[PDB]
Amino acid sequence: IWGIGCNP
Amino acid sequence: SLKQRLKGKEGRVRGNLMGKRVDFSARTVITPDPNLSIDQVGVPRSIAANMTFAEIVTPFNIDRLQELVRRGNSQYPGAKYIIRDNGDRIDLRFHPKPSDLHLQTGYKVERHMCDGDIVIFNRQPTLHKMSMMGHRVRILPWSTFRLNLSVTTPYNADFDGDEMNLHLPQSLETRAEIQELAMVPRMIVTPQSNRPVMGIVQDTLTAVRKFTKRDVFLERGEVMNLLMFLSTWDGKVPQPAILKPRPLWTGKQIFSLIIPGHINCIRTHSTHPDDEDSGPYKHISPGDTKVVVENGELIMGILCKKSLGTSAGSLVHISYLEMGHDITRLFYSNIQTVINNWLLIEGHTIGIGDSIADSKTYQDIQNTIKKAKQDVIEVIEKAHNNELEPTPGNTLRQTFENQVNRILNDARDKTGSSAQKSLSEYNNFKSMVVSGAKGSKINISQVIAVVGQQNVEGKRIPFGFKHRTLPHFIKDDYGPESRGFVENSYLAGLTPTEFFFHAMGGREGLIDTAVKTAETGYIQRRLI
Amino acid sequence: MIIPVRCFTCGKIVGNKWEAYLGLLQAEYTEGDALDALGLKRYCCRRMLLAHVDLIEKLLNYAPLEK
Amino acid sequence: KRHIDQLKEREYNNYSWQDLVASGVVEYIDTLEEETVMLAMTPDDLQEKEVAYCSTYTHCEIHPSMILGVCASIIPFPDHNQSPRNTYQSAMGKQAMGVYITNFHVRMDTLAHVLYYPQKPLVTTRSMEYLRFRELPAGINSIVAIASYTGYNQEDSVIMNRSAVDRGFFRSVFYRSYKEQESKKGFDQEEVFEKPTRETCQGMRHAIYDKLDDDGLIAPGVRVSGDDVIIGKTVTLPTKRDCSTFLRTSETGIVDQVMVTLNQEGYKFCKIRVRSVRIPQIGDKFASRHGQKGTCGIQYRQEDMPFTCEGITPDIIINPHAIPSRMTIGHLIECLQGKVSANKGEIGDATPFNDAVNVQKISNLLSDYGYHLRGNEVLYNGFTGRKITSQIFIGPTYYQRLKHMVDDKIHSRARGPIQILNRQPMEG
Amino acid sequence: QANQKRITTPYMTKYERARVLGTRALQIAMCAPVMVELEGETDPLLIAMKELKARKIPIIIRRYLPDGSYEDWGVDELIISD
Amino acid sequence: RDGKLAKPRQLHNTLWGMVCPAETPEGHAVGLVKNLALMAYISVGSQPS
Amino acid sequence: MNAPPAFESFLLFEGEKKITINKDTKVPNACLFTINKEDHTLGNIIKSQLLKDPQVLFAGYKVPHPLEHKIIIRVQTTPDYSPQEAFTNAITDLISELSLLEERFRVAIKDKQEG
Amino acid sequence: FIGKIPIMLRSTYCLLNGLTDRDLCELNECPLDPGGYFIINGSEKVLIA
Amino acid sequence: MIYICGECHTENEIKSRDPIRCRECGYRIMYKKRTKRLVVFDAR
Amino acid sequence: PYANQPTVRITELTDENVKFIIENTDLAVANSIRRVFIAEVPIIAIDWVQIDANSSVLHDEFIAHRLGLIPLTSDDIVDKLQYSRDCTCEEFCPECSVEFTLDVRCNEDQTRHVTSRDLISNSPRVIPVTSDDILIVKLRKGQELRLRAYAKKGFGKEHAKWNPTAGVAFEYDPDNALRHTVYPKPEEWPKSEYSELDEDESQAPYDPNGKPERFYYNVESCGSLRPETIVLSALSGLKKKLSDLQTQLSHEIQSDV
RNA sequence: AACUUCAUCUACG
Ligand SMILES: CO[C@@H]1[C@H](O)[C@H](n2cnc3c(=O)nc(N)[nH]c32)O[C@H]1COP(=O)(O)OP(=O)(O)OP(=O)(O)O
Ligand SMILES: [Mg+2]
Ligand SMILES: [Zn+2]
Ligand SMILES: [Zn+2]
Ligand SMILES: [Zn+2]
Repeated sequence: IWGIGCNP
Repeated sequence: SLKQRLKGKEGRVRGNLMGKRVDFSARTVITPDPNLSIDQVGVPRSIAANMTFAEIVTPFNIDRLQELVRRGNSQYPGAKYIIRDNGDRIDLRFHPKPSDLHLQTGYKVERHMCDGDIVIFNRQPTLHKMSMMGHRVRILPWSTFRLNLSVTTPYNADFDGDEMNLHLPQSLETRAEIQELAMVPRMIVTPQSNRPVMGIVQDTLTAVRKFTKRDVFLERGEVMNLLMFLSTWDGKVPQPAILKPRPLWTGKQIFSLIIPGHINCIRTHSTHPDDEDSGPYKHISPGDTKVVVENGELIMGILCKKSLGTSAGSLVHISYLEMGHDITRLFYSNIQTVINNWLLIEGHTIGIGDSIADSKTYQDIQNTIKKAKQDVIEVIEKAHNNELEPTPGNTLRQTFENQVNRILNDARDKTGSSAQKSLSEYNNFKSMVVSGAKGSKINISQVIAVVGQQNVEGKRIPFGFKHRTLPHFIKDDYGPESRGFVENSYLAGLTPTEFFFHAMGGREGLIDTAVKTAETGYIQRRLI
Repeated sequence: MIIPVRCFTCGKIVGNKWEAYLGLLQAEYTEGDALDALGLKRYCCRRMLLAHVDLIEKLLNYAPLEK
Repeated sequence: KRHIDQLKEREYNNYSWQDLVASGVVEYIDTLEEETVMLAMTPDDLQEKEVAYCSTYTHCEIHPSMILGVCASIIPFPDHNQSPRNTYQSAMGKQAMGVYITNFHVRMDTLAHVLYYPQKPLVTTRSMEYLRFRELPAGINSIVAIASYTGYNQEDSVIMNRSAVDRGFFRSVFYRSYKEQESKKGFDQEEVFEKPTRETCQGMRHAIYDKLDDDGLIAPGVRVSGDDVIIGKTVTLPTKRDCSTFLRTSETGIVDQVMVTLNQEGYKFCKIRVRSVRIPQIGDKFASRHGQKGTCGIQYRQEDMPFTCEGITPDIIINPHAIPSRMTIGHLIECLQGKVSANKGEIGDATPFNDAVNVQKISNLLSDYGYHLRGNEVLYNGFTGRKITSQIFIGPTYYQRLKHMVDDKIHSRARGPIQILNRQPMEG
Repeated sequence: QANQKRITTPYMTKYERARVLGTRALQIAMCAPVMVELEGETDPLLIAMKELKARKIPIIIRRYLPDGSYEDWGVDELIISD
Repeated sequence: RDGKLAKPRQLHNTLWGMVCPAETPEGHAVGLVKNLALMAYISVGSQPS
Repeated sequence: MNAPPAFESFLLFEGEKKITINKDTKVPNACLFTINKEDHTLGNIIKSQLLKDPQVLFAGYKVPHPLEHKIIIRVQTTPDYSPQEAFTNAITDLISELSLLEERFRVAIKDKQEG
Repeated sequence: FIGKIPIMLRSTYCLLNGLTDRDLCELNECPLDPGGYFIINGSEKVLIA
Repeated sequence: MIYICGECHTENEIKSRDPIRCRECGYRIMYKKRTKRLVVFDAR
Repeated sequence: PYANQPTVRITELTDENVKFIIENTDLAVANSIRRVFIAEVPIIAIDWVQIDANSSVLHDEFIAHRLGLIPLTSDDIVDKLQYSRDCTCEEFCPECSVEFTLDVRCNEDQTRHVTSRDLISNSPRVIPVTSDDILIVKLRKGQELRLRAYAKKGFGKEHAKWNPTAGVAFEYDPDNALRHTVYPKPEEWPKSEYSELDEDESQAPYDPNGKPERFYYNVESCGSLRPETIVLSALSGLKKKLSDLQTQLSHEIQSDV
């Protein structure tokens, strides 16, 4: 829910 | 069939022999208790009255056991049964049995569980051996098991409706085995990663960070009140750091009395400038970062999860490796008690004012988002005009997605950094993040600046409808808003499309957790 | 179900004020002005009347078991 | 405006939603048609001429907040919470105690919980009106301080005010109903409701059979402690066998209603309902409307709780450490809006996508009533009287008492009953 | 085995200490004569701990080597882990 | 519920306005049990003649 | 079911002493007073009044456990002074202060009324 | 007569249908009760779509 | 004992092993009626 | 080495409220006086209920709870009445308790509001602060409430029904000069009613040598005890607790000797 | 001095 590399 | 009786889980071999339901076990909800020690557990009176421990009548304990037998099952510190030498179990619950109340050596009084009993405490799943630990019983009012908060991390337990199983050893031999092999102070350091399993956590961690700042100065009455909760205190008040104009001790000076023996440790605070070590003021550290404990005295530094947390080389780990497990238990308990009372003085909170940032900060966040959206628009125009060229190993679609993701992630990071610059010293989000008690800089950033890109299956929100994400967006829109980027913060509030995309991301996370449990469980069973 | 005697937070008697609150609401008074007229000052006591749902009137519709 | 004016006069104007559909103003669209329709979330923001995103909108959403369901519609400011927290709140709102139905007295349902003093939320969503949450609310508004007081709110637990609990705060009634049917299976073997006799009936127990009336059924209004005999049923033995029902262990209630009827078969059928009034304990579970729950860590009296200058002591103290990782800012906004509503006398509007209710506007409204903009308050330590150095966030938040209570979960075993096949301790 | 050719560790392992202490505790609780002069200690486990510290527990541990052989180490001979 | 595939459980874009995004059970049934949105209606059926 | 009765908070059960005095061996001229069935109300008053005394080197109080009802007051005094005497003098001083407060509050009441 | 069909409460064939809240109270039924369930063997059962 | 009727709310006395039907209304749901012995409630 | 001499100035005195100021006193003494206001002032409230007939919608223990929360005039005889534990007689008697009776039936069609006025006391001095009324229950036609209650002396430590006060407002250092609370932004914070600062100055200058003094109280009565006598009884009760403590301490010191 | 099983579903961390 954050970014592509983070968390969903 | 006979095969089905013996075959799987719930079969004889696995459901009845490898594991089985056992007596002398109690399950109930757990609630916190900062006042209990690490090894102590809080047991309700009813659970302690049902469970019993058989004690052999000896000449030295015959009087106490006979008093317990006289009290009987009704009065709480009593005995439920009397097992004779023949094995006949006189029942103290049913009728006085005045002739059968007599005790001689060799009889076994099944007394009720009392303070000081050793009991195994368990939480499911028992992923590692720290999930079953030996605790010393203390009987407290009300109906919940009460455990120290430093012991929550090994059990993976939070007091939000969790329950814990309790198994009472029934023999002196197995009681000694539990006490030595599995006592909580003996389980402090895990063999899995040669780190302590337990550390200071939650309120105590934040209050320790605040307590060990340079600014904290304690007057005479506060010092005496805090020294009241220090069990290992020698009874001698340290000479205050500031004798004149008024006698004022320091938080570090009092925490130095907590640190046991003579422990030597050097750590660094989370907000340690990388420049300080290379440049001047190496040992002065303008920010009071770094942590130096010499001769068991905190010379300088602010403690956080790096010093008092579950990590190798921590003050807790060095205390275990140097002073022993009993003294380390006392160390944990004293930290919790005196720092919790200082927290009663100073206090801690979270409010809306923590989420609010400066007007300039909000303006900068908005400008960054505008620039990023413009750059994504430019990239989309390059792609449409076929100027874009594929990155090696990637298709034009993949390289376009990667470029857009890079732009959006850089904008998100810049907005997060601006929000974090806005944070004051008094900000409590920042206090919890710096202490390491809870939260992360990602959470602060999402709260204050930008929730960020919502991604499902490692890609931006898919074109679930025909060539568009939602019916509100026009077909073939690859811009940030269409594909899931949420520019509003949680405080600002998500717009409806951002709300749905955020729901998609959260759903993916929940599905991941639920699916993960079973595969990991199967792997663990195979390995064992 | 019925207006609690005493505000939970402080303990000021709010049980006698529900009927007067309803009457003042019927008069014309806004909820805040009626709450002020009744003497409720702290937001703890104003929560008691403001958030109260009177279900006793709906339960009184059902006929009694013994008449 | 013609349609909206006629609908506003809905009753005694005989204009309804079906007339709105017949006029062609609204239309029903399914997913396949949603694939071929250009929608606007709002008329003003989207239909009106601006930098032209789309100039071919074919439909407009009536209101975005309708994308939520029944349980998620009670969440106030749901767009300000993390997404998993709204799922958690839906699940927990299915478990809140309230007045489930108004005819609860007539119904004899096993395991019914009803709350003494339900209150409607001070901060409420508009769609709640169509969920009948005002009519049958579940939960109470409570003064909540987000503070670390004595360490008993750590992790996810909650400190509670024992004086408030003593004044009726979150007190509930638990009704357990027991059914027993006398039946004849063999021609000479029958079951009869009667008070079992020690000599006449072979099977008996220590449990007191005196409370049973002549018919074999306890009369209403009799206190029944755990393992007492609610219904006395004896079977002729081809002297008699005792099949009498007993209370569930630790029920400790008072009989409410005893009904005696005839079932479809024509046999006598008896239902007995038992009241147990459950006061909040230090194991019971309470949750906000924002997906963060917790057991009651400890209960302090009003003398011990921290107090403001006005004399207000929080009903509930929740740990601040819950907020940051979960990012349930809707909780903080709800506390601020509840403070504003309780001082103003209105009921706050927490519809998900209002766009007319910022946090700054709520803060400015709170400033007018004599409080800090952000809702912080100078709290005095209850034990020592000294001001707490950090000003503490206090406000009225709506809390729900979940059905999970410690008394139902506490259990212990010591050489009890054992299964026949495995000869191992039993389950449950 | 003999006093010579003892290959196992001189230090008493944690498991040996646990089992020896529990066994001695149970014996003391079963009216077994107590070697050390208890200083008003009436708990069998505490008395066994006191004997272990004084190296007066009358038990010899037989450690089985994986080849099938055994070595008899007196509790006094072993070095107490704690 | 036994199937561990994370495809049928995920909140699809077409659920917008017709199934609640937030309200789902957690456990083996994440995303498999759903709840209607407030304004959602389900067709009752009609004769195509 | 495990809820303690309310009267346990302040009512001594039979065979319970209100005050038990145990000397503190770690330091000379120090004592530890354990008051049963008492709370912060008395503990904080006594600790403050003991702090006012110049010959009291240390004065502190603690509730060992919130669920249980007990107060532990450590008092360390200078040589030529006894901690028990310090405790008695603290109590008498508090009593005199409270009686003076009562008299002046009654006078203030009578003056606010009747004029 | 070929059988008996359970009747969904407050449907067109339920006795409670078309009754004002006063009449529902006379029958000891809640005016606010939604209906949409069957009473089978004395238990309320809800068909899940 | 004496059972109050579910519908007409008239007390009728039904002996053991007798069908549960109120006289003058015929309703088949009776209620046991409150006990004579009195239980003390602490107002707490 | 001796206790300070405190001074009291009463600013407001109304049948429901006492606003006073205590000067030259310690923070601990002031806070514990407030604490005794809340929890250790004896009062009279119903603690025994026996419901002969309750056909109301509210169950019996709900009615008992509401009856207990009803305040009762305890101005004079609460000092005369004895605790039930102290009284020699078994159960309850005129010296240890006061009897109340409620016999209400809704014969009329209109809903009958059972109020505290319907409670009838055997002794005139204790009345349910009726001289609207607290609503105990609403009775539909054909519904009846009959009960007998016994009211006993007690203090709020036992139960919040015995709290004599509604809200005790306690404030010290109205302008932050001891810096016991450190404001992150002092200007945003509203001024206290007792504040003497000018509008420009948010906080008074830090006083290094200051000590908390001049405590401000606003004690609001629940109506059972007059607000003046709440404060007087609290002072006397705290003095009695201290004197009992001193007696036990002297006895144990003699025992040690 | 003392109450079966299956099966399903629903919840709990
Ligand atoms: C943290 O991990 C725990 C454990 O792993 C244990 N657990 C829970 N459910 C299961 C399950 O189905 N199967 C297995 N094997 N274990 C399970 O529960 C996990 C977390 O779950 P959550 O994520 O809901 O915890 P919140 O973050 O939600 O805590 P709030 O703020 O409510 O107190
Ligand atoms: Mg949990
Ligand atoms: Zn109030
Ligand atoms: Zn009838
Ligand atoms: Zn008497």
